[PDB]
Amino acid sequence: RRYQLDVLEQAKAKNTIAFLETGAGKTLIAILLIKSVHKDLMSQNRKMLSVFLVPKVPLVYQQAEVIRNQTCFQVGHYCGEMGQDFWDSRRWQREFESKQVLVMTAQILLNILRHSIIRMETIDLLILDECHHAVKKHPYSLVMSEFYHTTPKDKRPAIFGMTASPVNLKGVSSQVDCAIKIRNLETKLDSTVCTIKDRKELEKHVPMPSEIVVEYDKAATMWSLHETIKQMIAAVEEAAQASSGAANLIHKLRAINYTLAELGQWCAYKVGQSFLSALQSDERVNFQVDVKFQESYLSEVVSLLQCELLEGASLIKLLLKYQHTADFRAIVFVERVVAALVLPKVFAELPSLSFIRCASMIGHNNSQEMKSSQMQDTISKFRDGHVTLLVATSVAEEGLDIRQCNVVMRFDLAKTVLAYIQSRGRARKPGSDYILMVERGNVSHAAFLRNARNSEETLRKEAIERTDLSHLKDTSRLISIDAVPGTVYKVEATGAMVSLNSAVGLVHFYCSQLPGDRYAILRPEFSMEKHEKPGGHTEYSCRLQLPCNAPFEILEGPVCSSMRLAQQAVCLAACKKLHEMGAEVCESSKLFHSEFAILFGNELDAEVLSMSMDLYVARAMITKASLAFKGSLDITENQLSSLKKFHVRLMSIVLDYLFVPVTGINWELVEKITKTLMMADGCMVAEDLIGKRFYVDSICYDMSAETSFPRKEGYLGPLEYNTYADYYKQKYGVDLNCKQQPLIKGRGVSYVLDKTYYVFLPPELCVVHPLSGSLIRGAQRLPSIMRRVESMLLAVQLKNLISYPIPTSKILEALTAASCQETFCYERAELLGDAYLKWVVSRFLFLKYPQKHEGQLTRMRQQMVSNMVLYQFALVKGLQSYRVLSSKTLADVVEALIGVYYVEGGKIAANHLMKWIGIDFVGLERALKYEFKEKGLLVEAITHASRPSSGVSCYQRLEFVGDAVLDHLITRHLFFTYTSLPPGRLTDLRAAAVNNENFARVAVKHKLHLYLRHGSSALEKQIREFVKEVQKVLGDIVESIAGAIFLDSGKDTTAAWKVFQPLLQPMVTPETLPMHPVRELQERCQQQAEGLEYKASRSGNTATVEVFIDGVQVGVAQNPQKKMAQKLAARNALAAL
RNA sequence: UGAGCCAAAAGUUCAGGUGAAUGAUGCCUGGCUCGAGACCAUUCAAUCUCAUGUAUGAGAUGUGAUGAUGUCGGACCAGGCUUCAUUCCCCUCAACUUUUGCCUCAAUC
Repeated sequence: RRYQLDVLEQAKAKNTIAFLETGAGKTLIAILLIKSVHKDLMSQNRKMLSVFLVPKVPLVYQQAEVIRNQTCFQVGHYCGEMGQDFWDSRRWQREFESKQVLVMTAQILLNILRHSIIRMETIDLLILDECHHAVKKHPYSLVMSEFYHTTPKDKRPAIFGMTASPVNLKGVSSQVDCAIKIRNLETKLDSTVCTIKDRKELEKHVPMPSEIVVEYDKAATMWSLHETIKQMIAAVEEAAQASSGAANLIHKLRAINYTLAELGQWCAYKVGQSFLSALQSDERVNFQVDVKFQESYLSEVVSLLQCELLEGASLIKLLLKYQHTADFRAIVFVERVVAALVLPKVFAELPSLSFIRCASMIGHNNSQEMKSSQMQDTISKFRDGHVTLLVATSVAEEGLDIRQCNVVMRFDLAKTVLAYIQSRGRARKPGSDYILMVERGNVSHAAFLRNARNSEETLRKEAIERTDLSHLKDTSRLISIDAVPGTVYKVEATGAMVSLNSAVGLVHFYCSQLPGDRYAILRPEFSMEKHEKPGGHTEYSCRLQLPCNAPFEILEGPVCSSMRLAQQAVCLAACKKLHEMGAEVCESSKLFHSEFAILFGNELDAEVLSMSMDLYVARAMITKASLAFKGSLDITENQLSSLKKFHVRLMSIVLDYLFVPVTGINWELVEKITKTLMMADGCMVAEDLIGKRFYVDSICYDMSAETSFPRKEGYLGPLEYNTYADYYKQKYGVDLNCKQQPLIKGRGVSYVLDKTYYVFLPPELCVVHPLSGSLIRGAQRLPSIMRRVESMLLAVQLKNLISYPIPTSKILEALTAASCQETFCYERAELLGDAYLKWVVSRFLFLKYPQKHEGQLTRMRQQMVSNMVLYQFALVKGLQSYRVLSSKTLADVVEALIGVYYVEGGKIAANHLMKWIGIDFVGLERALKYEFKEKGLLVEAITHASRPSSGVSCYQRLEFVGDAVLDHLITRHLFFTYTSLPPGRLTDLRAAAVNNENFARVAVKHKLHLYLRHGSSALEKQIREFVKEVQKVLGDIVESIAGAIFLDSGKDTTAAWKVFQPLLQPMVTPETLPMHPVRELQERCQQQAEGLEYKASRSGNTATVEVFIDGVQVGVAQNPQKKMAQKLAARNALAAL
């Protein structure tokens, strides 16, 4: 419309309020405004930040569906009703980059406004709706006030307005002037208001409904005597109040009384029937005996009334009037939800007309349940013709899709002036007709006439800017401007609102986030004591109750006269407290038991060298000792060059700083090696290598080319060889020149003997080698010796460590890579080191902060013990540079060094290495076997996170320190014993030893739970069930007792360990394998292993083993999800096998 | 050519931790709207005393209306905490299956 275009142009120039009924395309104008700001160039693309603010979740979905068709710029929407304040802030940051437009509820925006950016999120332009509904008490107005005053450079000069405002905020009839309250609102809005111009362009395509006066009800109530019975029902409700869920049942009796007076007893019978269905559901909902007795009492009273009401059993004429032509589009409204619920039942009994109703989303007394999504489904169903023909009644009159509705009749609903205008707007083009019924029973006439006249006169007068201010000057200011001045203008008001909102959010989040012992804990409570003073003002003092976890949070404030204001002042002080909480080469000869001598410039160190080193050879065990018998020995350069040439022929050629065998260096042998029909000679072949290279023990005259060669395999049917020479001719296409030539004995330089004996190689065919066979055997072992020498050099580097208590031979074992299994594995040392590191980190955290939350302390422990952080320390160490793929466990090597150091030296020395790189009660004492010097530490362990309205201390801090110390103490005992278990199996055994369930078993054995005091009844029931089971809370209390013992013992590991050692001593001796039966069945046969699916979300009724060959067996347990039932079936399978 | 074994990889079945998502919720809080109240603001109408030394002022008292606050019930609505069920993620773990790496065997080099 032309008027709508004028408001759109004005809205771009400055913030403007547009007056319309039922939108009438105002939403389209708002979409055009969003497109208009998007099209123009902006300094920052996201600076415009057009946003639509609507509190209702269904309205957000309806706005989103229209937004998708247009709004080409990316859009984001919030479902709402989710308790994730941190997630919402993270989503907002991600949304700001990803989407230009955001849609949010007003209350969620208030959460974003708390701790807002200096530019207040750079919103610049936002869309505001329901301003008329909003009042100074209402939260939406408080959200508007923060926008109304802009801290930086007029951050939000123009605000889009979707607030049509049907008449005024409220009380149009009370004000003689058209809108004194609206004038106060406009100053708070800081927005120009456009003239309504109702007939200038509007109503050209919009119909106007006409009010019709009708009788209040069809016919009249026929039960005057039953009204006296209704008074008796009220007396019965008063008796229920005297007797002292019961209140809700009393409300049901009140609802029956209201319905029977308004629509007669026949309607009341229908409400009683609906209450009877509600009674059955509420009886299932609440099992309390007192509530059930009240429900049964109510059911008997209504049932006695129902029989007479059934013998006895709205606006039927109106339904008949619109019945003609089968009109589908109609809307009806009712005073109460119960009347709407029973309206189809009333229609079915006598009119025989199908009817449906829309229940309010919020449910009172749980008579009927409406989901927000279900309400959206109901409006979508209403669009379908069949549902529209039935027609729907909603008291709320909100989020309903109704179009072309000839009848907009409203029943007993003159309470809201804006809603009356909204219903007039709702009625559409066909047969437009507003229906209002005067009531014969009560005087409903004068009030309605006055309200209608006042509303029309006020709209006409307001069709001019500042009409009220022009008409009255001082008087208008005194009546309204003085009564309702703009708020948040001063700095203090903004500070206080931000503080109250922040207080509520912070207290809820922190309390729920820490212990989490119970689903609901009343950690925060308020108690009020009257402080009324003589003076006609009355005052209240609000006590605040907080848990032992928050020591200074408790505060009492009686300064504010109002009880609510006094509570707000206490909350403001608590919020500030929450903010504070937030805040020339030596010759070396190796002797093996001719010896090989290695020339090394560095003198050998006796401590690094090992007197005895084992040789991994099956034939014999050899011990090798290396020492430098000369220092800085000088060898001639010509001799050195010959040695190098001899060494490469001796080693590099055979393999395909300088090592020379010494008998006195064998110079003559070195020279020969540097240089490197026939009849076999025994002296020549006594020691030589033959290359077609193999050692020759001797030449066998009996073996000859003439002698026949046997065929080892007949499976392939190879031709049998008449002569050994015939085999050579087949194998190599060669014939030996001499038939009687002796044949070299078969030997293998490579790592069996019978295969070498089977094949004999001719001396003429294979050339002899000067090098002796025994020297070649030493040369074969020489590369392994060289690898050992490299490890010894690495050991010299280990001695270079700044502090080492003894020669670090154990560190050399740690250096070798895990899983190579060449000699030794450091995994066992790594486990001890990891436990030591965890205990030290926990002790440091307790020192850094004594009162720090246990959950925060656990997070601090995790980051300190993280493998990646240790890996970074290893990178500075240069451990990777002893081909590293970056997935190598350098951190595990660091843990192994800590474990090796703990065995090598005292804990203080190990801590220094960590600095270098890593940086009734008497009866309880008898059962504990530990006497407590301080009673308070024992009391702290006895105190639990769950408390019966009294909190002394937090056991969480003790449990965290206790758990870490216990893990280290248990590992030390296992490590001290030489179990020699496989390292992976040892890790599983260590994990089994540190089990919360085993600690829980210890707690029941010592009756620790009985000594412990907790406020959770259900937790005690779980403890008693565990006692029945044995013939993690209990484990945590044992850790808390251990932490208290540690504080009592001055943090001495040995004293705490002596107390804890006896209980787990029986458990360690049995294997206690954690492999499990089902996993053992998989080890036996996983080739065809099938596992039965659990039946339903709840525990499956039976668990069966589907694995083949073992067969199908049934196991019974509390749940098959843990697979304990499957484990029992696997044990049955083992019995079957 | 097989068979075992020994390491790895890719899968698969686990004991577990680890987060996320979607449901089922549960709990709590704020306000809206209307009636009753009670007490404060103002004061007609009527009354009531004092003056001027007829006409009128001190003016009061107060019927009534409005404007606030504090209660008690109706009709509404939006958030915040929050848990289990399922799925998935990641990290170990008990393995298993195949290939490789790589010991054997002996034709066999």
